[PDB]
Amino acid sequence: LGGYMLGSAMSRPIIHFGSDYEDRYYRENMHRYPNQVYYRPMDEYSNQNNFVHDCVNITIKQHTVTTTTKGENFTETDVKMMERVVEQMCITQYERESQAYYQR
Repeated sequence: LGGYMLGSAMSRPIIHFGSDYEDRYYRENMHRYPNQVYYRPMDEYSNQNNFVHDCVNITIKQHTVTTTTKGENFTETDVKMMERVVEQMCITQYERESQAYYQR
């Protein structure tokens, strides 16, 4: 990283994968899942969808480095389940920061 920050910690979402097996599969592991998303302040860039797509990729990467360095390596399906959780939180943090963009 460098230049990034970490936003407010929020509720680890129950994504519905449409199989309650998968919902609960993440849900058992959800203690280890990320609790907050890495983000950046409102410089110039903002964007909706592509900024989330970056915030996702960063937070998953920083899992896949900083947590995987700990001998805790993910698999593709676990990464995708994280991507969803991180996306869900990040949609929210963006929307929240956009309320203070209006306050400027």
